[PDB]
Amino acid sequence: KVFGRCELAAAMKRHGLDNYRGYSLGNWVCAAKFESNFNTQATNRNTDGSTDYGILQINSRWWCNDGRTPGSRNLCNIPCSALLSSDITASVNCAKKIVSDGNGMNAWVAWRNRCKGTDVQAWIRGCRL
Ligand SMILES: [K+]
Ligand SMILES: [K+]
Repeated sequence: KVFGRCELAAAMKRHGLDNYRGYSLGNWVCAAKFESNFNTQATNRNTDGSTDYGILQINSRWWCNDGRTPGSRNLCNIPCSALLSSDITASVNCAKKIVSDGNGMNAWVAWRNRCKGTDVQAWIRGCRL
């Protein structure tokens, strides 16, 4: 599913991400924008053999099981395919574990390089929330 901007903002807020670990809703929408362009079916293969899945491009080395990342863990206790669903619950609940791991939203390199320190509120401006 390709979410609209405000549509994704509303779904993220419903699932608890607004100010989660202190990160305002706009940070999460900005991160989803540059990780997946709001596409739940986004995937990206990495040189280490792991794959990034879904609207927040969550990585199989630590967070989900895809059966093809040797040595990896599954800390969110989900198949990576669950991160591709039109329903973002699994992605959001796993993202919460990720952002709680110690480095905050720096776990998303796209957030660090393209969202951090910017006017991220702009990503939810105009939205009925
Ligand atoms: K594996
Ligand atoms: K933090």
